[PDB]
Amino acid sequence: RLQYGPLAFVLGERTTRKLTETSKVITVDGNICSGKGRLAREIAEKLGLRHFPEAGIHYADSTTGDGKPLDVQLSGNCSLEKFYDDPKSNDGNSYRLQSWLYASRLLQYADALEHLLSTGQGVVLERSIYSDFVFLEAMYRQGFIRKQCVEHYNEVKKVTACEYLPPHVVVYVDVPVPEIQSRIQKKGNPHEMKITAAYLQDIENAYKKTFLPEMSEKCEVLQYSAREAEDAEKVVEDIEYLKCDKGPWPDQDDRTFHRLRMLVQNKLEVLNYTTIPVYLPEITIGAHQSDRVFQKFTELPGRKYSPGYNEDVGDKWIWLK
Amino acid sequence: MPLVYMNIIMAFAIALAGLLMYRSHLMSSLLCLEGMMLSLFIMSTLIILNTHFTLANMMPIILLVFAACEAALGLSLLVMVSNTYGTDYVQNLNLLQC
Amino acid sequence: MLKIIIPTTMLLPMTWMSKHNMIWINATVHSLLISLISLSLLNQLGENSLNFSLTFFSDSLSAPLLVLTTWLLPLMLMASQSHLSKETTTRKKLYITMLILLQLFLIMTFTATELILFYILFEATLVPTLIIITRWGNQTERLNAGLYFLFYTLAGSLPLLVALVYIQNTTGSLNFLIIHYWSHPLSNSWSNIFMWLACIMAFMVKMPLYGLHLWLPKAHVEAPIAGSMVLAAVLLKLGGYGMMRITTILNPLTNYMAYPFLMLSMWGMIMTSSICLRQTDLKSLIAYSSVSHMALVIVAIMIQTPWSFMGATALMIAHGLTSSMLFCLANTNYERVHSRTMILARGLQTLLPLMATWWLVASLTNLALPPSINLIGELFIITASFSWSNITIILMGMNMMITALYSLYMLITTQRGKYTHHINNIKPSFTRENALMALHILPLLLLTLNPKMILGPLY
Amino acid sequence: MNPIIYTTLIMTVMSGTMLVMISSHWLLIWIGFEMNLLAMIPVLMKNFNPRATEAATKYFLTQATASMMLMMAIIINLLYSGQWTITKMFNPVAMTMMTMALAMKLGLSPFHFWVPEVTQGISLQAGLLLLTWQKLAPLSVLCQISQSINPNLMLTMAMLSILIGGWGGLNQTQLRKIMAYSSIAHMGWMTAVLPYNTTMTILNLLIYITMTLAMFMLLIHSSATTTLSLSHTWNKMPVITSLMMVTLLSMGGLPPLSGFMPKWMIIQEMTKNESIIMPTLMAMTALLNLYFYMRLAYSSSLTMFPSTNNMKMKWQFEHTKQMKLLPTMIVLSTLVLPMTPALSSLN
Amino acid sequence: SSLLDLIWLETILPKTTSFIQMKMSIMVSNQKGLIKLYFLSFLITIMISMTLFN
Amino acid sequence: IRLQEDPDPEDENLYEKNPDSHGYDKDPIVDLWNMRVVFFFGFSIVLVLGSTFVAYLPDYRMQEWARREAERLVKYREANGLPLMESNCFDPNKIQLPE
Amino acid sequence: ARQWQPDVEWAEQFGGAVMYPTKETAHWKPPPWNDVDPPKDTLVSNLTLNFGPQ
Amino acid sequence: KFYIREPPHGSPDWLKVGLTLGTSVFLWIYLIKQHKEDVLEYKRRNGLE
Ligand SMILES: CCCCCCCCCCCCCCCCCC(=O)OC[C@H](COP(=O)(O)OCCN)OC(=O)CCCCCCCCCCCCCCCCC
Ligand SMILES: Nc1ncnc2c1ncn2[C@@H]1O[C@H](COP(=O)(O)OP(=O)(O)O)[C@@H](O)[C@H]1O
Repeated sequence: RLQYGPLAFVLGERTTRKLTETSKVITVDGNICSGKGRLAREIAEKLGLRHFPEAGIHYADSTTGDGKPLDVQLSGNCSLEKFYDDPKSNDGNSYRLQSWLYASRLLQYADALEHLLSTGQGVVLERSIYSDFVFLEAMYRQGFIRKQCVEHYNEVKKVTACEYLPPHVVVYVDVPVPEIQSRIQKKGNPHEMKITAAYLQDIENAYKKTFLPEMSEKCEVLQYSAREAEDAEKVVEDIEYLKCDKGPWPDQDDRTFHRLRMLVQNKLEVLNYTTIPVYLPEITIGAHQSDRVFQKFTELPGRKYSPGYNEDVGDKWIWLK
Repeated sequence: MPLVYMNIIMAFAIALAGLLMYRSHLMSSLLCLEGMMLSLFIMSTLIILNTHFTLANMMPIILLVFAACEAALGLSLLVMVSNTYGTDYVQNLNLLQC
Repeated sequence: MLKIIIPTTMLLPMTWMSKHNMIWINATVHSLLISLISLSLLNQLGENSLNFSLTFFSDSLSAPLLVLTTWLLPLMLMASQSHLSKETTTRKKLYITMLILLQLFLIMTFTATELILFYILFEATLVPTLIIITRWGNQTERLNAGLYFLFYTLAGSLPLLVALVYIQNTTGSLNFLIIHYWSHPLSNSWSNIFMWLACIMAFMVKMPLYGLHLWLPKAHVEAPIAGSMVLAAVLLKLGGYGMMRITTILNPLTNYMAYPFLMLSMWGMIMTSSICLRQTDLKSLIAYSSVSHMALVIVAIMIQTPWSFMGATALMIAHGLTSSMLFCLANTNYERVHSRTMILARGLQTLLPLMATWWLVASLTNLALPPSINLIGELFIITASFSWSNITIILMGMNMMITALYSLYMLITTQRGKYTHHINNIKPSFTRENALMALHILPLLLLTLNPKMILGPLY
Repeated sequence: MNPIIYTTLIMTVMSGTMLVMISSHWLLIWIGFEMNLLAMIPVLMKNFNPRATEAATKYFLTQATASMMLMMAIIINLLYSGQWTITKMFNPVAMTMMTMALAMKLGLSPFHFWVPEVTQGISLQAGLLLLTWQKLAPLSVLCQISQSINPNLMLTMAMLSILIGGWGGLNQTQLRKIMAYSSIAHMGWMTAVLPYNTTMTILNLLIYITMTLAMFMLLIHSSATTTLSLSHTWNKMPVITSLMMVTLLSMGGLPPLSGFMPKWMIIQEMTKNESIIMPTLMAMTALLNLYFYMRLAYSSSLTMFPSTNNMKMKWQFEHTKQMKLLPTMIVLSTLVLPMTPALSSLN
Repeated sequence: SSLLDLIWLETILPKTTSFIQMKMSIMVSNQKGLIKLYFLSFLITIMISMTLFN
Repeated sequence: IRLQEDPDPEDENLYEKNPDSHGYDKDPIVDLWNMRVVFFFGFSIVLVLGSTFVAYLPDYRMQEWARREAERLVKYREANGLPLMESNCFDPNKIQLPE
Repeated sequence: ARQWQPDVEWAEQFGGAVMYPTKETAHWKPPPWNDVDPPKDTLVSNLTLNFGPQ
Repeated sequence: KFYIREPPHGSPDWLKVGLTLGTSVFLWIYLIKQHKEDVLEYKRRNGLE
């Protein structure tokens, strides 16, 4: 043992034995600038679950090396502020941002599943890979991205998200678009103040017409308004009194759980199909730029060698490690 | 050699030609594969009984055992192919190319 | 020979362990020291070779080639440090490693005492060269050039391997001394004809022979400066050395089998000189000049007289030095203007005086100008060919005239005339470039002073 | 599939091969073949998908036909001699049946199609085990029965194998199909030298196994199954591409790499027996294998193909699983030419 | 330069050989992956090896 | 565009930062010492020392030995009336021709 | 002023189903990324039976 | 502490280090003893010393 694998499995570590029937995956969803973050915080703290804030850019930075984020040129090469300012850029920033955000959400979902399977403690994600496509549809129907971008996104999403268990609970916070705009104006951030009304309507249409009907068949779906979402006590009470046996989690066994844990503990296999040789001009990076940026990344302080073997960050006994 | 051995060897050759020439069904090929081992069984027992090789009389039984092991393997593969495609046709096994 | 082999295998860890800014200094200094040490091999005997051990031996034919290789390594280092300034430290060290490996393989190739060990080493020299070309070349055609070079050489050399193992099974040994002492005449039969063909064709492709030479322009044009320097200076001499070695056992069949190769070599010498007359690319012009000179060397080896072998060795050394110098000069011009076209840059004599002097000296040596060793070798080959037949003088005279024509045409086009008006980035010549040209040219004149050191064993 | 079931199936495959290699009885050899095939099918079908199912179906059909022909040869040999011991076969018809059956098991031409098809169908681990072990066993049988092999038939099949491997590898782009055609060519070389020196056959087998293990494990490490997927590896782990380049050069037979030693020794041995045309043709035809190795090497290491944007996240993460004996395989497949006279120890 | 070097010396040795190898490779690797077809091929090979090799 | 590619960088001139540049390295000290070691070792050591060493290499080719031997043989043979150049390399008494 | 490196044109040359495409091979398509083909819409066609009236 | 997560190879596995050093030392001393025994047996069999 000493590391999960086939040896640990034949020794007898079993996920079903580890779980305590309170191990649930709960994902909170909503339109832009809703109370989903605070609702997720409340649910995670009341149920004793681990909270996962929405995976923006630099989530991979937060989970690797030191927690501090990296330069945007080295982590993402995309800008949400620039997307708000000039959505129809000529450098493909919109779809670069969308693909990077999908990869980050996939990585966060893998981390959450690994934590749940290795600990048995439930997790509350502020968004999942199953809700990421709504922003893609909003971009596409507004003309920000292209049909080729949509097709590449669909291919990667297929071959990646087909291998993971869906959330137990999907909590959707329904807020009207004018209220969304009023809250955005009150917040006062200029970049999100540049958001148009047609963009916000497309996200709501994608949630209502595709995501909620799709996830209603799998397991339980709970919808709340702003007032209902404000009172998190009733939401946690509703979660605690959910009866469901039609999900894939009951159908899972120890062998399937072993396979899933082996998949999710290996982050490079998680991201394996995120870099497929589909040469969209938006995401494709030339040989010279790739070489220069990779050289810079290796020149980063604790990135040249493996984590235990970086002398400049204060690792000793390297000659015996 | 008597004509009996000639007939048994001819039957084996006919069964071998049947297997190598598919028509539509994979099941018919499995039947041809089972016939080849029947001919091998008959030939081996005819040879052993004629020379009074007493200890070799257990060989045809082992032949039968591994014959039906192969038949079991073929039936399992056939059910998986049928589950995938709807029919046991050999034309559907064309995804991989040389 | 271990006193020369081991310091190269120590150049390897030193290069990989030195600091990021000391790699060029260390490699250059210790390569020069190794060259100085290898100068001691020129003290040869008049009777036999220098038999160091059962594995390595040195002769009057091997010694100058080893000295040329060891002297050529630091010059390649200087040119490489010119054009690889922005490379990463690991890739610089890999480049130096490829150069060091190539030098080690060449040294062991020239000093090998068995034909099979010679084959293994002279085929091992392809890997560093191919990696260098197809990895650090500038243009797109480097991949096709590497493929052409590799497959020409291997298609030539595989029948040589079969013939060598057959000869060992037949006679008992591939040791050069044994096969020289136990040599027997080769009867005129189809089997002997095809054995002769296998060996000779391997080395003729390596030479190259006219009609088997396209890989040479492809590879020399598209390789980096170090690759071009080693390809012309040394790697073309493996074919000549091999032919001067293997023809011990191919007599008397060489008297009858040499006609197609002699006709090909003479006519192709004329043809490649004429091609040089009408070339729009400077590197291609230099490459075809190399083809012409090696065709002359092939003629010398095939006629196979004591006066021709001395000429062959002298011409090989002289061509190595001259072609290396010409490639370096063309590369300096290319680094100025980032193009290989000959008529793009002109007036370089009024913009760069000392480089004009270097161009003049190199072009004068490229044609046979007395008393240079180029002329010594060419004159010996011409005299032996005249004793062979009396129309070879006609062909050689035509070749000399065209050689002078294209050499002086290249000089006049690049240096004389009026400067191109819009080319305003021609900075003054670097001390490094001037020192490189000096180190190319001074040893050639010293060899002219002492010519018995490069005339081979037949002297 | 449960880990215990997988390891017992692997143990059963190895037990079948060992039974083949230790048995002195034809019935026990056939039993070993049957056990190997029976335990090998689920290993192919481990990762369930229609391609794996089709590959396993084709593999089963081919191997079952070969086993039927082999048992027919055994029975025919018993008919004319009454001997069960595996020695020189006493009937030429039985020997021809046995030779064709073992060639079909090995994948020698014209029985080669199933090799690229199955290799493309199955995963990288399954392909590695398939190539290595399933070449290992029938070659042992052939070495035992070598002295009665028809040289004409064996050399014809070997030369066909070399030619077909070269041409198929020329056309292919998928890495698994490239490896399959490489395997076909190497099997051709081994069986070509088989009727003369089983020691040289074993040496070629060992060098081929080492090179194939190194190459397949590098592909598993980089998670590349196509050429373009392998073209992105320079931007994540450039060392793997360098090692793959030197291994590819070794597999092409370039000196002084380890892949030159089997070709050299085989040519020498064949020339000792007054074979010249066959060694020359075999040596010249390997240039096709070298061409598609070089074409694969241009994309991976010697040139830099465009990369994507998520490669930055891949940079941020580190490889977890450690390949066993990968450095040893890489060293043994490139730097063992000076240790050539150990083939006498292998004798 | 044009007629001989760039055209005919290219056509005779390297171009013709490359074209032949490419055509043969296309012929060999252009298979539909049908067990019926290559098992019929196996039958033909068995018949030929039985009859022509004695 | 079809890629996110860097613009082609401008040519870097060593004379701009370092007017007295030898063209070896960007760092002035490393460049100066590279020039010094190259010039010293190459020109001085290799050129001068190797040239004088080659000039004064011992006469191992036996040129002067052969000349002295030929002088002695010519003197002896013309003193005794023998031909200066012997007609045969070997001894016909020791050579046995076929019947 | 910089060394040439492969671009999308070169990569797309190397990214087909096979090298040297023909008509049939161009009709062919590269395999799926994870080797899992999309499932086919086979019809179950359950047996329909009249249970009664006789 | 620099890494947000403890690296798996944070500190040397002293069990593995001790096993590695012990295995190397055992193999070396065994090889020396085997060579000495081989030399003695060769000399005894050939009647040299
Ligand atoms: C006959 C035995 C064959 C090998 C059996 C074991 C194979 C699996 C183990 C090696 C895995 C790959 C190497 C890298 C391991 C990295 C993990 C690590 O830290 O390993 C530490 C380990 C030493 O730990 P320790 O347990 O002490 O090992 C000796 C046994 N007590 O350090 C190592 O393991 C590294 C050194 C391993 C030994 C040298 C490499 C193997 C080859 C031995 C020589 C034979 C060469 C020819 C091989 C083919 C022909 C037999
Ligand atoms: N797939 C996506 N594409 C573009 N922008 C996204 C995507 N996912 C999230 N974002 C941005 O990230 C931010 C998420 O925060 P938000 O949903 O507003 O919650 P909060 O109100 O707590 O900030 C939003 O500004 C949204 O525009």
